[PDB]
Amino acid sequence: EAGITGTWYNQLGSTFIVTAGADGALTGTYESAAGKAESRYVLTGRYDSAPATDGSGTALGWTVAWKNNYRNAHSATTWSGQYVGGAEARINTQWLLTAGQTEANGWASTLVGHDTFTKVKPS
Amino acid sequence: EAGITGTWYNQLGSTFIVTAGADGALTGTYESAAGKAESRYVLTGRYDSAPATDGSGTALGWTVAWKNNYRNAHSATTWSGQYVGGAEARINTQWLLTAGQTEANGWASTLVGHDTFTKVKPS
Amino acid sequence: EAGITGTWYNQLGSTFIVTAGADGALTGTYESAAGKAESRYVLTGRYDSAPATDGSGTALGWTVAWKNNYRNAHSATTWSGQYVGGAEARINTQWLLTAGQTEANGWASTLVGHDTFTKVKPS
Amino acid sequence: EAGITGTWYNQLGSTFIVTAGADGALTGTYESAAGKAESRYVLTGRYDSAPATDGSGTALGWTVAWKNNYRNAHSATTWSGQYVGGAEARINTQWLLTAGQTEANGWASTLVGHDTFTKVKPS
Ligand SMILES: O=C(CCCC[C@@H]1SC[C@@H]2NC(=O)N[C@@H]21)NC1CCN(c2ccncc2)CC1
Ligand SMILES: O=C(CCCC[C@@H]1SC[C@@H]2NC(=O)N[C@@H]21)NC1CCN(c2ccncc2)CC1
Ligand SMILES: O=C(CCCC[C@@H]1SC[C@@H]2NC(=O)N[C@@H]21)NC1CCN(c2ccncc2)CC1
Ligand SMILES: O=C(CCCC[C@@H]1SC[C@@H]2NC(=O)N[C@@H]21)NC1CCN(c2ccncc2)CC1
Repeated sequence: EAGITGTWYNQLGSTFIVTAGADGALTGTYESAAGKAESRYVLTGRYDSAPATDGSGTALGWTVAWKNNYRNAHSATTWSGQYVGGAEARINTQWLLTAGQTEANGWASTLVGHDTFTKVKPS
Repeated sequence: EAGITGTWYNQLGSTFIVTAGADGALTGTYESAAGKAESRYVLTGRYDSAPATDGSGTALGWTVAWKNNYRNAHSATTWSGQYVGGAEARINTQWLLTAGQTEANGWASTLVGHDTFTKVKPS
Repeated sequence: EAGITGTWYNQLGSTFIVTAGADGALTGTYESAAGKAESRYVLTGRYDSAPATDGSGTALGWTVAWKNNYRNAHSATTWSGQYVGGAEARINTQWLLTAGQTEANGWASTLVGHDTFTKVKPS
Repeated sequence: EAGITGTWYNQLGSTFIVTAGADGALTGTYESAAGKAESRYVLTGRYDSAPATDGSGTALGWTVAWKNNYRNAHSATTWSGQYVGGAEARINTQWLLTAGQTEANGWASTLVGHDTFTKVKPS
């Protein structure tokens, strides 16, 4: 009933596969079409399992650490956003991507951006 | 060996209790001293379980959805940052806090900020 | 030659009117179609007046304080982004919107988002 | 009366020299102690010249493009924040630093961070 479980695609062509559990959990895999990434990475997150009923979206977030058996990019992305249902359902997000840095370079550790996920792929 | 498992406190006085699993998982609870929050909330996230050895920090992230048995603030925060070890260990983060909004208000859904966690409480 | 001077429209329908001076200055007016805003506000900013020639965009930023003769929303937005030329020229930005807050509420002062500007209006 | 005009120092040791004009303008120079920066750069911005009187801070923002006669880092930073007066006056900010990138790399153009400015230097 949450509308979230399934496969989602962003504007870069990345693939977000997620299960929204009854307890508020998000689990799944992420495959990025961009950056220092190859194949699937574990993700986990949380969502509001009792959202408002006034047309507001459903708040959520998740994390990927960019380490798997094929690569380690010494970094992690978190996406914070909301699911907005309907015939053209979307998950609208903004993200923070932190790379490990020495203390001297810590000020320059974190990229910010935004991803829009839909249930069908962009062309 | 990761240095992450345990209790951490930020500059607001919030309490972050986390277990860093051997597989890269973060699990635990978060108690915020600020905002529309009461008692403990579930968190989950990920960290780089094989960080660089050049003095760089360990990248990580986690999510809290602000729903428990006592409150629902129809929102979720993700923290993205890194752990920096030593005698004054820290987790330096930046966060995104998305609230569910109607489509018309979506542009105004997301707060950004920064939290510094240490192993002893601020005064 | 910079391609920046003129009128630009974002996805909300806001109107950004700017002059890019030879010295790196941006001046102009901003009219927001969203939020606590009415009519035109002063803006000022800066851009890279000698960008790279490898196809990279031109970095820039500007600020609006949301006070004019008709409203005061006790807030300011900064947009940071780049101009990307061509037949479908764009200014791709991300923004930070800070509202004045008491010290206790300072953690919740700042919204983040993203605006895409084009030379013709969205429909 | 605004409290803003003068010299300010952040936690990196950078020096922000600003004049707050009666019309809401900020002008001055910025010297960064970090990154691809040498000597002083022009800045310009805006502030709320009629802030609330309830103890809330004064909203403001400014931009530096990282080009002067000595360097060009093909980038620009905007700081968005507020001035909080008193015996230990501060300007609390968050910033976005966009670097020119090709279209393919645009997703990775923008760093985010936070700077705290005070009227005396850190040690
Ligand atoms: O490229 C990756 C890992 C893959 C990220 C993919 C990103 S996630 C948000 C966006 N949405 C997607 O679907 N895909 C992209 N990691 C880097 C990034 C840049 N890095 C630094 C280093 C130093 N300072 C700052 C940044 C080094 C490590
Ligand atoms: O207050 C909370 C839940 C608790 C958040 C606590 C935050 S997490 C980052 C920081 N670090 C901490 O340790 N504690 C704080 N949620 C709101 C926030 C403001 N909300 C909106 C609504 C509409 N538009 C924008 C924002 C409504 C819901
Ligand atoms: O609405 C405005 C002024 C107009 C902003 C228009 C925005 S600029 C980025 C975006 N692009 C546009 O073209 N238009 C929009 N200001 C508020 C916002 C919310 N405010 C708070 C208060 C307390 N905490 C957090 C936030 C109160 C003051
Ligand atoms: O280093 C500078 C210019 C000086 C910035 C100084 C910064 S301003 C916020 C902070 N507060 C200060 O007082 N000082 C620092 N510019 C870069 C940054 C990293 N760059 C990229 C490239 C590609 N992708 C992402 C990022 C390349 C250009």
